Amino acid sequence: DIQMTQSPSSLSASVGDRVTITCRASQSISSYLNWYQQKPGKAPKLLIYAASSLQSGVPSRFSGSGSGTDFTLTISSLQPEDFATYYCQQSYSIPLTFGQGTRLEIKRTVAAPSVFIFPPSDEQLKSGTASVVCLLNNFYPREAKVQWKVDNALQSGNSQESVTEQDSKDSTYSLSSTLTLSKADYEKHKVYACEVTHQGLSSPVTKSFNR
Amino acid sequence: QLGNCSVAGWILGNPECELLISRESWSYIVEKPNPENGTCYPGHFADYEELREQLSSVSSFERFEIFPKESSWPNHTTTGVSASCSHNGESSFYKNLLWLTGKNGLYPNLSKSYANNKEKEVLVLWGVHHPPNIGDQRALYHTENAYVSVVSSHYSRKFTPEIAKRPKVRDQEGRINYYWTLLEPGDTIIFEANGNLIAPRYAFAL
Amino acid sequence: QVQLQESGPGLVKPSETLSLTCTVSGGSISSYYWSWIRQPPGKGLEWIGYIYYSGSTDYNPSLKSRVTISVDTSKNQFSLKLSSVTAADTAVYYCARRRSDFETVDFIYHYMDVWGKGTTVTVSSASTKGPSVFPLAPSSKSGGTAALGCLVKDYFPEPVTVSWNSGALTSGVHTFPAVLQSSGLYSLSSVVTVPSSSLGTQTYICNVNHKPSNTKVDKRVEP
Ligand SMILES: *[C@@H]1O[C@H](CO)[C@@H](O)[C@H](O)[C@H]1NC(C)=O
Ligand SMILES: *[C@@H]1O[C@H](CO)[C@@H](O)[C@H](O)[C@H]1NC(C)=O
Ligand SMILES: *[C@H]1O[C@H](CO)[C@@H](O)[C@H](O)[C@H]1NC(C)=O
Repeated sequence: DIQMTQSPSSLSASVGDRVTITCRASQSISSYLNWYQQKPGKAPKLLIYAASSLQSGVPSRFSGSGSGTDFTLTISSLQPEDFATYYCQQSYSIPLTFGQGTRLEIKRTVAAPSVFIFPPSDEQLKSGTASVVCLLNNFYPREAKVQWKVDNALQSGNSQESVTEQDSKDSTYSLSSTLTLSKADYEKHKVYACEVTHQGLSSPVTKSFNR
Repeated sequence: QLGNCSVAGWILGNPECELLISRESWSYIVEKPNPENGTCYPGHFADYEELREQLSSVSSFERFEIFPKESSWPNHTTTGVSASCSHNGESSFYKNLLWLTGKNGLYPNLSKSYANNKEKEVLVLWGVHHPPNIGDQRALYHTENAYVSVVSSHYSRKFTPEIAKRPKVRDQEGRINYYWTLLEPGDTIIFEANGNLIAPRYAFAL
Repeated sequence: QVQLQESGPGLVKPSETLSLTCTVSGGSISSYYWSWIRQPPGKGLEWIGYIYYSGSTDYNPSLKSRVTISVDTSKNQFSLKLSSVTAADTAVYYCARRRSDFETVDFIYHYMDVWGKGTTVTVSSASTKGPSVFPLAPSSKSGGTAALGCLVKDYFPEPVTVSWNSGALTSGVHTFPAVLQSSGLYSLSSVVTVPSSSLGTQTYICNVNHKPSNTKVDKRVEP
């Protein structure tokens, strides 16, 4: 019966900063609220129970406060490991509801990506498909443009990109762009290039190979 | 002389009831018309008037520890206190009772017995906790189905404590019901439980 | 000391029943609530229900009809069953311990302190298929840094786990989130940046594991 609402939905703060996020209950719940920290690919981890009680094993820089309907999770000095989604949860009554979550992103200095290109493999080509992969490594911020060009023509609709979650240590991003062609169409051409534009790069960077 | 305390408060062990020089003598007690300090934790004292009358006229009295905290209850947690029985801005409890709860995530079936060997009859009091919700019942005694069994040769109760959310009195929706008996010499009283028993700590030989 | 592990199939056909088991180690089922939580991809947490060690259940009203949580004290386990599953039931499923605690009996609160690792369940009418793994070979590269990798392609369902050199190599490894291809099959790339000098003083092998197909293949990556 109790709906939980978190705020904000997402936020970016720098290392050392004091970050406060809020949880709100639709009706009073008193001190029956828990806080969880979820890092990518890991299960949720209990931070604070009973609104203000720090769980053992959790850094003291985490603090919970509030009672009734309005609550706050506070990180006194933000660390890069603290990159995660943060959830509130009521323990007041069934059916035990969670908040929608707050995404904490770490803000850091601009870092240009390192660009690599990987031609398809003979092993893969033998099967009759060609993946050309472009790697952008350890960059900030997240925004990056990756344009494929085959034989000086610019490509469209045949590349799909994936991005990593923010690094727990250096707060960086890494992205892959993968150009997928049939063996036939792949050999029909020769020059394959990956052009990358990013805030950290003064001029776009191109990596290429011929075959 | 009970000051601001009632017979209930004085004989149960209300912390605000600091009548401790005891005595063996008055015939009459004393009370205010409307005493402020009695049952600090809300509930029902069984046979109150009958106790007040039988407690009028005491020739010889002493308060002794029938079940000592440190030795009697090894398998259970004895620290239970409430902000309803508060002593100096600090949650406490009845001085002559003990709030047994779980230790190490268990409540083991207990069985305690006192043989009267005092030549005189000893007044024994206890309680039964009635939690407001099944959650508190589970949290405290680690079972949903509790029994409290107080048996002597003139008294025999088989309690089956039930969950009930009652109106908030002294900030509490739960209740502890208070019971007593007089144990004659030679007789032995046996307490058995798996939860909800507010055990006796100090009794009274009169 | 106490740890939980979810076990059960990753793929379940529509209308059929999802059955997950949680195993308790370092402790016993005695006196705690045992619960199931799930999380659809990119979609926050939904409580399913719990079971108390004595058998008592409490479920989420939105699932009450389809869910059965049971406990087995005989084997330190408790199970989840979810009947008539649909694509909306595709999620990462967690088992967790909900324990009661208090500092004074006047205030009694609960929280979920012990969590399993999560098990990924996909509801599809598609067959499992093991991935094909291909090397991402380095070349005239870069300073003194070299990027090499493995292309894990055309598998179903999620997930695959990839390690480098049996787990000895961890630093500088990036395994990208899988991408769902038009074919209905997943593909991901795993890369690692190593010193360029190492390309000859070290061997690099990606270890790819896809449990739903019992596939465990390696690929050597050479210049
Ligand atoms: C504690 O429980 C054990 C269980 O075997 C029992 O033998 C023992 O008498 C109990 N201790 C008491 C009576 O306090
Ligand atoms: C005893 O009564 C006094 C005043 O009537 C009250 O302030 C106090 O709270 C009572 N004792 C307890 C349980 O605190
Ligand atoms: C008890 O007596 C009155 C209530 O009749 C109360 O106002 C006073 O503060 C109390 N005094 C003692 C003895 O604590």
